[PDB]
Amino acid sequence: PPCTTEELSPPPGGSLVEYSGGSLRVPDNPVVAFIRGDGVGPEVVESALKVVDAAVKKVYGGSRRIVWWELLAGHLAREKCGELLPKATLEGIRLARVALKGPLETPVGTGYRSLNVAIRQALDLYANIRPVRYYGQPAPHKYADRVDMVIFRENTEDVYAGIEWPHDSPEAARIRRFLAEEFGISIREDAGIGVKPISRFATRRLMERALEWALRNGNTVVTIMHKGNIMKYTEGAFMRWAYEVALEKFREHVVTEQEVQEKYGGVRPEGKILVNDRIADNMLQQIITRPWDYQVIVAPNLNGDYISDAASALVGGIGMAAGMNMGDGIAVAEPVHGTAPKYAGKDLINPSAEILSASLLIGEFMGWREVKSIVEYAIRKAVQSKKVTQDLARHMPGVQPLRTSEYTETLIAYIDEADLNEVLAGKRG
Amino acid sequence: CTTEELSPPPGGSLVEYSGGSLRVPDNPVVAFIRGDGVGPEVVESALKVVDAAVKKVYGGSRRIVWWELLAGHLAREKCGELLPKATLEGIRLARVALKGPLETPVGTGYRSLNVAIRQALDLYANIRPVRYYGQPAPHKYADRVDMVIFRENTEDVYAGIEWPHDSPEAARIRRFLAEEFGISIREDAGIGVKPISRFATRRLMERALEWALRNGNTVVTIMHKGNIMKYTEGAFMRWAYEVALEKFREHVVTEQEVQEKYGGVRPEGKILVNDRIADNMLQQIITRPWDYQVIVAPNLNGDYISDAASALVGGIGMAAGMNMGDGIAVAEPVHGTAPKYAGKDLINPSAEILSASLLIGEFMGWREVKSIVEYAIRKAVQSKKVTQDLARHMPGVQPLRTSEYTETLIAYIDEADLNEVLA
Repeated sequence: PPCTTEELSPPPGGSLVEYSGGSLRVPDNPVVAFIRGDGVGPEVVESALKVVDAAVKKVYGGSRRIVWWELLAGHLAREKCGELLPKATLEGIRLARVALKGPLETPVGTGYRSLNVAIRQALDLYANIRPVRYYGQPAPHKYADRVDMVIFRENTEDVYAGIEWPHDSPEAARIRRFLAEEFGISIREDAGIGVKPISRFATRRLMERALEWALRNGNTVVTIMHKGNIMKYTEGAFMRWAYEVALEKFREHVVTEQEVQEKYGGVRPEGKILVNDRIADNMLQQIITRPWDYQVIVAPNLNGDYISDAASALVGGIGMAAGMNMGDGIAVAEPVHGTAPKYAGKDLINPSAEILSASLLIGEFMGWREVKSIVEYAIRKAVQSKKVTQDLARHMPGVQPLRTSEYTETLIAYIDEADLNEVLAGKRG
Repeated sequence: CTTEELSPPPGGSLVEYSGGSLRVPDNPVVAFIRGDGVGPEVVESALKVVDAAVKKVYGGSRRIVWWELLAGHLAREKCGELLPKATLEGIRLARVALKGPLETPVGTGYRSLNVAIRQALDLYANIRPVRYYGQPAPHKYADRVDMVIFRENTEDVYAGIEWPHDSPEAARIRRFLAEEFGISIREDAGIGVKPISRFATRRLMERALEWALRNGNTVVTIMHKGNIMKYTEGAFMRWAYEVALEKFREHVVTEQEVQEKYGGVRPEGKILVNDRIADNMLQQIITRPWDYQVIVAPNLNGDYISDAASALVGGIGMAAGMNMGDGIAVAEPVHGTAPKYAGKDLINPSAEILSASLLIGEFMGWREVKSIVEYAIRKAVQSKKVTQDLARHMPGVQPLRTSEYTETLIAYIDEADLNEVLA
């Protein structure tokens, strides 16, 4: 693994994924960067590589294969390179355009998971994508099986921009003074102050990727989650700008709820994606009450975070939550969960989240749809056969849980002995 | 319709708040508003169900003097103005009131009339209890959802401080931030301001703690997103803990103290005060409902967590709540006017009823009333005797029009083994 730029060298037998025009060009022997990360990262990452390779080999008869290229970040970069996040790692991802990473440990004294943030910002990975699916595991939601969503979250603005000042700082006092004198606005002297920005530019690019995802996956509904009745010029504007870019650039593929009832017989015109919106609080209540009415959810930073987390709790998949941050022609997949130190190196951790992150990177972003299908099948199969790691064996009395390595081997056996005839029913290209 | 045109009805001995405690007679005056939309109906049902319950649990040594007030459409037709100055001070005097959902005043300067009301009386605490009444729910653990959300309802994102992206005001603050604070905001971005004060946080937390002590709650959880908004949500959390240890030391313990000074188990005689990142909190009421009771949060988070919990127990339509200030409180349902059901004798009145119960049984100390009100509602559910809103989820069950359902609850209240309903 590389510590410097000159050391950057994609492994033998692979070709770089390319981004020309507005499309990703994926060779059959694509170089894909991977970062082991910290805590359970190495374990779950190595599990993901094995499961995906078996998946790739199985569905494409060996004509395709990933050439994994290791890059370093976290404890392994500190140990080998003397630093947590070498420039060479960021340059490497930008070169490969696609990478799988394990969770990273947050440097003491820095802003939350700052390393993930530094990576996302350096590569302009503005879209956070969190799919939430049910794999048959025990869940607290009676309608867990009816939860099949994907959250497209704007990941650069909102209160996450970090614009805020302590209540007793001179800056805050200055801002309070400016607000009263210039706008006659009164804010208590003992109030902390935060600023919430939402832009047309960030909203449009996010909505566009979401609409493209919908077309790619054949989704029939895209929902804008916002609290526009309270925050009119931030969240309301977000909703407004998202609707606009939809009609402006996807006019022939979309229809709003208004147009559905108005211009049509209140019925769905086939081939058209319904683009609607829901006030955030109502949205939370509806995924709980009628999850089947929702598929793709578009939201600004904070609402996106809350809605995807709640959804994962409903399907019993908090620990299996997969994710990916995408920019233009570039993406980095990673599980939602952290480094889980209490399980690090014990061969006990559930690798599903990291595996599904890989599946998300290769099956969706890279287009190898069949890979995703065979992977989700193997997982759903393992859960049904109760061949799972201890976290899932919680609601399975009598079940002898599997170690990480054994769960990996179990998924690979389901992949190899799988009947593609039906497993790949209506998905190909 | 005016300040002088209204006066306390005969027999009512106005509820009075003095010193550090409320004081209510046995014939108190409790203001009330029919509101509008399905309001009139629901408020009606609430009135009778309450009295019935009141006469049953107290034999007859107690009664409420319902003093009517106007707001909404039934004030626009008699007073000319939606919210008459009387209806407000008529509440400030009564100290306690019940109301239906008012209509959104199109063309005015307010989001809703409830805002003007709460702002006028300084009802800074939005209290939403969430309980399961046996109805069909999406949550496998609906029955384990028994919480009350104390939501700061005057600050945060709800203060309405924001500016359109293309407004000259936006441009001024944008240039002000970049120049004096090196902060650059995109020219095409709307800008909102989020304020969280020590003052507002403290009084909300104190009200929550007193509520816990008064009602025997053993857990008070602070919901915040302090890892992202350190100076607003994070400060909110720090200030909540701060006033807890400062004015309720003897009655509370932190999770850290539980671990270091106890075998990792909460001392039974003390209230556990802990905190949960907003995301974790949303997940936890879904995964471990039974580990939470009283939830304290800023305006937005409080709105979200209470709304989610209500959906879990299948009680979206019957979510009750009240706004409380210093010695004064106005209770009402969360749901709106729902015009599509106005005057059609169909809307579920449980929310309005549960609001009165929250007002009389909780705020006014008449606990017995709450006990029997909930007993009846749960009895109705465990008998398929409910309005259409819930019937649609019960195979074969016939929708008992609002009126029918109202009588059923009262019928259950009259005939009841009070000696066992209470324990």
